[PDB]
Amino acid sequence: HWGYGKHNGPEHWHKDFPIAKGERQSPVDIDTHTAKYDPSLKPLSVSYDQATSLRILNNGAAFNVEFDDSQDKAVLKGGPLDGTYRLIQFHFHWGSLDGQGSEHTVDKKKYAAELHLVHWNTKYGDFGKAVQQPDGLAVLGIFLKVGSAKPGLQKVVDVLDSIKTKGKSADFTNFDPRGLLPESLDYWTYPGSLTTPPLLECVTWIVLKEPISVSSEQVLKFRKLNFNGEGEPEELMVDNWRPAQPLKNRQIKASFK
Ligand SMILES: [Zn+2]
Repeated sequence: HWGYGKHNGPEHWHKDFPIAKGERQSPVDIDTHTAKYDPSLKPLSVSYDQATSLRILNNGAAFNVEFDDSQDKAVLKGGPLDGTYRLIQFHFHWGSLDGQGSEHTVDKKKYAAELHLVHWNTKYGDFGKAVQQPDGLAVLGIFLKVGSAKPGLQKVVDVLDSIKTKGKSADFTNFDPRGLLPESLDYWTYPGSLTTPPLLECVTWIVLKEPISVSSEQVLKFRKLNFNGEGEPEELMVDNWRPAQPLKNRQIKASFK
């Protein structure tokens, strides 16, 4: 099955998922000089005050913090979006070393990690129907650099020991994702895809310009997770990022000058 090893990594995914070579694949390099300011773009509206986290799961590709999405509790609206998108989960991608780990890049710069807050368009009723639509998902991407600790991340870091291996989960209630946001909500946006199989071309990407800072110790703990299941040879969950894909016939728009 697909993964991030030498034998099953991103360069192999097209054999099972031919859309991997499609016209609107993610992630991409964000060339800052070519992204054009679009004065028609609105401020992003991030409404997470009533977010209800439930569980954290190691799915063998990353860890997901899952939310109750049975009602409009934590929603993303505005920005480039038409309509209301409900938060279902967040997860990260990260590297074996601080100099790599992000999926998007900025003028070819790789950050240490990248947070994806995944939201689905409520007009399609459920996540499964949403991923079949070109405007079905909105993913808020936030870069992580290593420096000062991010206090609002520590609760996530501290539970990781309990979900070391694929298939493990732990209760994870009352987590406030507002603690993972940077100060500014300035962003780039473009149409793209899921960055893991099935690689569906159903995502409006919104990537924040301002990275958050996390400490070396925080990200070191990410790197102690495992891709493997319990009792299997240990494969550290590191370098779980898909590299940048061709931009093709797309324009990246900036919300800021
Ligand atoms: Zn992701």
